[PDB]
Amino acid sequence: VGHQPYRVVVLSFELLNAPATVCGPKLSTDLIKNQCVNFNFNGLTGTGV
Amino acid sequence: SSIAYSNNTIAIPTNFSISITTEVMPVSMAKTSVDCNMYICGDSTECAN
Repeated sequence: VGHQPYRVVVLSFELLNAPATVCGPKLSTDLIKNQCVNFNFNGLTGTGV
Repeated sequence: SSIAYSNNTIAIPTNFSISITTEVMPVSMAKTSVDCNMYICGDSTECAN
């Protein structure tokens, strides 16, 4: 097994303040305003109004 | 300044002035309050735990 071939793929990610190109399969919801909610915008999560 | 010390000689004021000076003194500072829960882990339940 030490001499057998192995295919390698290295995935390199960038997380900048820029539009998202690749995304997870998480499903979206409607906006809720003026309420204390948990939010998730392009994978950036938080709690607030 | 030169002041001349002598025996048997005095200096006596023949007039006076009314002086009003001003003295500024602090007595208080700003009363501050910290909601440490907001300062550290402010909206995060996991962090709060």
